[PDB]
Amino acid sequence: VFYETFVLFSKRVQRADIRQLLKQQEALITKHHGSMLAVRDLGWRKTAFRVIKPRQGIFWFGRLFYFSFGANPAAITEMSQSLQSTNGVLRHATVRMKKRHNLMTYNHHIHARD
Amino acid sequence: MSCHRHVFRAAPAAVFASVQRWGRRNNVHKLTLLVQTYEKPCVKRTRIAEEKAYYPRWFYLRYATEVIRYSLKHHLRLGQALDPNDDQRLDA
Amino acid sequence: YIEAEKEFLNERAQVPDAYIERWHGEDLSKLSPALRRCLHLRCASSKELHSWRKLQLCRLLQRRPFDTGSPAVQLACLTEKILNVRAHLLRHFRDQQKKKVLSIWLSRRHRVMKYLYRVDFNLYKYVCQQLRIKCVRFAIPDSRDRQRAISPIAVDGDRCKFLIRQKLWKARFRPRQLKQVDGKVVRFTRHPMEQPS
Amino acid sequence: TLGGHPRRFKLMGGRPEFHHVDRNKNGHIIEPTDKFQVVITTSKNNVHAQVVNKSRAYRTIFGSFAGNVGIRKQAQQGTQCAYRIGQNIARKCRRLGISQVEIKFRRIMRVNQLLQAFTAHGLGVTAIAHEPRLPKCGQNATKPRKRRRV
Amino acid sequence: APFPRGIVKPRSAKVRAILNLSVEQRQPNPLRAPRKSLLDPPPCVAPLEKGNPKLDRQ
Amino acid sequence: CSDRKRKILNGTEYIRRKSSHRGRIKRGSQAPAFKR
Amino acid sequence: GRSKVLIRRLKERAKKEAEKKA
RNA sequence: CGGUACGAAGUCGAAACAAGGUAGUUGAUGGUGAACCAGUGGCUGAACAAAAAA
RNA sequence: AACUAGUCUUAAACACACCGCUCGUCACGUAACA
RNA sequence: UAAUACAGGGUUGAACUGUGGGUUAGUUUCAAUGCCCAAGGCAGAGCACUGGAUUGGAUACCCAGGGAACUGUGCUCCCAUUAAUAAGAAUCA
RNA sequence: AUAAGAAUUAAAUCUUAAAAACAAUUCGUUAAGCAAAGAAGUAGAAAAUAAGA
RNA sequence: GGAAGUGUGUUUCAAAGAAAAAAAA
RNA sequence: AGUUCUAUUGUGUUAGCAUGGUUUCG
Repeated sequence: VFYETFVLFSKRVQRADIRQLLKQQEALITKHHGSMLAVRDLGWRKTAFRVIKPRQGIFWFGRLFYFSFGANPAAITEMSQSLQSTNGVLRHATVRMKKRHNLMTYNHHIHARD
Repeated sequence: MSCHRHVFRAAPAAVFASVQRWGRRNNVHKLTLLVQTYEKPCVKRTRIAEEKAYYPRWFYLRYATEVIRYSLKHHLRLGQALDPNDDQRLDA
Repeated sequence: YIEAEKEFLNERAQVPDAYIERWHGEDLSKLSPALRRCLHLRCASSKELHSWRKLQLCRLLQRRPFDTGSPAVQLACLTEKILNVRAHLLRHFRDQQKKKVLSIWLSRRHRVMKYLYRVDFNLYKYVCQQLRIKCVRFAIPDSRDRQRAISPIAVDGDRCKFLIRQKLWKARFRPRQLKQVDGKVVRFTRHPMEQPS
Repeated sequence: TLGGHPRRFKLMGGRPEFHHVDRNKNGHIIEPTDKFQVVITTSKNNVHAQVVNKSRAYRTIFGSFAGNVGIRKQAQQGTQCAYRIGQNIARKCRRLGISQVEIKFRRIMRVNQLLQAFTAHGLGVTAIAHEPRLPKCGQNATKPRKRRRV
Repeated sequence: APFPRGIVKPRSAKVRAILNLSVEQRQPNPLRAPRKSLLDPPPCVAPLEKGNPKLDRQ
Repeated sequence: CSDRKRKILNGTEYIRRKSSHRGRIKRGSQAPAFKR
Repeated sequence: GRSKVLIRRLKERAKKEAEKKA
């Protein structure tokens, strides 16, 4: 089963932290028999509102990352719990990849008709 | 959310009236009154049924009154059923 | 009882070494080994595994390659669906609608078996043998006595020994009261099920 | 019938206006570059109006209410009390040196009187904001109070 | 739209008129009853005005 | 149901009939419950 | 009401006294 | 024993029918000289009030 | 903003028509069941 | 009623199938609140009860406080018991 | 005692009080339990329920 | 972090406030 | 009608989350 995960790291997060988190996620995928498909960086984006992350602070933007992976359905709960426990991550969401409207295929001309 | 209005080259009374209109069309007072006190589920069922039955009638009668006012203002006459087979040809 | 339930759940959870839907060697060769692993049944969901098992039963008991409506194949698929729903209920014991769905499917399977018995007796016996389900016979009309009546629940009782029988529990047959270790007296509404012979 | 808060009047320490208000490190209550917001909280029985300096981290400067203007008991429910509170706020703003303010409130009832008093007494209004903070979770997430008269 | 958690099933004509969009009488079903016609006899009701019967030809 | 529901409405059954629904005043059922 | 508020007031008073002592 | 039906109209209140002056009634309850009252969940065999569109 | 006369709408268990209809305890005799 | 996991049902199409059904007790899965039991136990609100008023008078309506009840594969189906006035066939373009 | 807050048809109980940390109003921050406000026309298939007053 | 400005990537205030009313200057 | 697959899921049970009335802390 294919899935896409979107993460929003804070400014305090570093490249080393991102690499560590991705390594942990790939370890979970391999444990659940899956395989990481792709990883991409969607740039720095301002939040629609200030994120008050308790015991971490207040943030006004974040760096957005995306990774797509095929894995057994049982891995999603573990991945979600791990991402929630991670400190730097501000927000995360994992969804089932769709045939047409997915970042792997429907990745260009999402706003420009011509 | 909270509506923000700028009182610039206008009357504070007019701006307050616009804010009141926003509140009325958003049902803010209705929700505040609802949450000020406990409403049992059956009462809510009856109220929602009543509203869903009532408001379309009000909208239709509002449209009818708008048409009546327009016709009175423009001195319009009552219509006659369009007779078919009328050539509708210009007298020229 | 608990051990039998655990055995059934484990057997249902077992994942064989095969792929999903109808992918085969040439289809899977084009992809990379990682994506082929993603296709493999280990990554597959419970629905895909259930569909694979139903496909295998169909290929076993089918008239021809695409025969899925013949009463034998219908019996196999209904049995598989009943087993899948029973496992799902053992997990989500609070899902009430699925018990109703299970009862409906038991009735449908009973009707399919009744039809196939008359239509083709030898094939009916063969299908029951292969499915390891009780080969109920409909030579004469069933009875109104629950001690003699057919049990669509008791069918496929080889898999689950807890779906076999139960002691009478109404009126004079109700279980008697027992004093527990805590010192309070409790009466069971049902007789604790004993392993059938 | 003093027209004010009896206890504040009695305990007034020599009557220096704004004697008890903390001041900046420069010794000024109001900087020449400060903006002001009047927050009004209305209800059936009373209206609480607070003038706040936005520049000083939205810090309350002074406030007024029915007791402060000298209205007690049932008289606090009428529109006269709301207009009196508005007049008091406008006059004190004029004394301090506040001319233009931004209005904010949660319940819109009993706010027209305050706005009219402000306009009459020269307290200009630059903007109006209605912040009802309506529930965004449900209607009985916390069981509200029982309905009166059963 | 709102979520009332179920619907209501009143039986009386009064409550049905209150709680339904319209209670206009519809055309009779051609499979059940005949169509209304101008020749149908009028109801046998005495003409009354403010409770007084108006029964006099002159 | 006519006389039966009349007895239910006037409350004779409420007094004289056991109820697996229990209640603090109604007679209770000490046996496993089944639809009759 | 008048139970939780009183209990929390007493709790805050005790906590402040203890912290000042410490 | 407790309850129940008939005749009589006596004392005490005014529970229902109008928004019956606190909508009614219902399931199982708690409380009360009486009708009844209170909470909770049901119904309507209830009312009042009731949107134009930015 | 209130009142009377209307006039209109709605509700009604009122129709001798709200000075209506109507509930119950207690008291009071004749009885059946238990 | 966001995503995710596990299961239905409905709708549309292809294939399969070939009167294989309509109704249903000596049947039993589920089912508001309350009550019994178990859990927890002070976010809110809230019987009994307390005391602040109105009333000849209230054991109520109003106000303040409130240890009963408010989340369970348990016990369990009383009802103004859940999409209606039982389910199916026929009559209509 | 008293005023203020709160409430009420009007009052009272209740909370704070003498320069304020939580009576009430404004501003931040977490914490706790709880969870149908917003998005679906019972409308339009000819589709229609009960002789009368 | 609050409030602002434009020779700038600038300045200012700043980790709770609030203790008659009505005026003069 | 039924079985299989197909596209869709304001259906039922689900670990966790975003938001919010209320109370709370300063």
